[PDB]
Amino acid sequence: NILWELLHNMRDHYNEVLLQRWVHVFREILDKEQFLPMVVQNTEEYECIIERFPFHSEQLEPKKFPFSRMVPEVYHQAKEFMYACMKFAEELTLSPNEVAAMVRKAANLLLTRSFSGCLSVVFRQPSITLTQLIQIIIDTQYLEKAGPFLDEFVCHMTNTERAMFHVARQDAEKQVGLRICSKIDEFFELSAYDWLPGIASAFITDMISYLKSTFDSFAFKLPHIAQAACRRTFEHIAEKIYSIMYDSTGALTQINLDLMQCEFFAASEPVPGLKEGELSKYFLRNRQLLDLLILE
Repeated sequence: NILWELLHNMRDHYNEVLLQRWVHVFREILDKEQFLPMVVQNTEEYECIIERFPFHSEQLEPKKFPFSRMVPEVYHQAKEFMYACMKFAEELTLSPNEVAAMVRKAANLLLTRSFSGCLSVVFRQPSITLTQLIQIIIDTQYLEKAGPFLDEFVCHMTNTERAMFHVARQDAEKQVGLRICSKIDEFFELSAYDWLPGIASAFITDMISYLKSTFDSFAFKLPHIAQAACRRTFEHIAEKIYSIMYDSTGALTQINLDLMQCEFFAASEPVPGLKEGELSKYFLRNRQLLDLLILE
């Protein structure tokens, strides 16, 4: 059916125009504001935000709003889209409940698919630092919480009676882990075991500091994602160390001091909410092998 395939293409195109529009607001916010939380001290700005995006107030005094400019911008764009659709559906002479039904479904499918496609494309970017990614994750949570006002908008506009920006708590973890793991891989590039005190390798120690300092920055905000990235973090460290042994007494006791540092770390509660030797078991096999290596 040529007419059906034609409708299909129009939809794919519309989705594409939306997806590429979402991507454009992301590049801009990364370039102009480096994806940082919106901070302001001037009512003629605070409300300038409160009006563009429905957010439960505060009164007190960087770091102001929990979210970056992407949130109001995206919310606004979704709103303009819904408006367009109702206006258009009304021209096709549909009744108010038919416009509210149409819009609510066609719009929440297009916005949902197109924003999802955007997120997918933006996570693939190296320009996106780990801090910015966490920002994007919480940003989408605030948009998620604004979902209701959007539905009300349709109800009000049409004078009608009563998972769009969601980020898979699973793809968020993968994206977070990859960055934490690649950063981990860089520290391991500073390993010189085949070369030349009873202390740990400076790279293990700095990695641990970076890890402690990285987990603290977003664990209180994204607890479950943090707990997840942490499990993946230690798993990956466990494998980098194993890969090391897989390739001169003084060097054998350097790997030992390095694994101990990682073992202490695992046993120090880097992130609240796994608490019992969960992280530690990632190093058992390595500790067993190492010990079996030292007995030679």
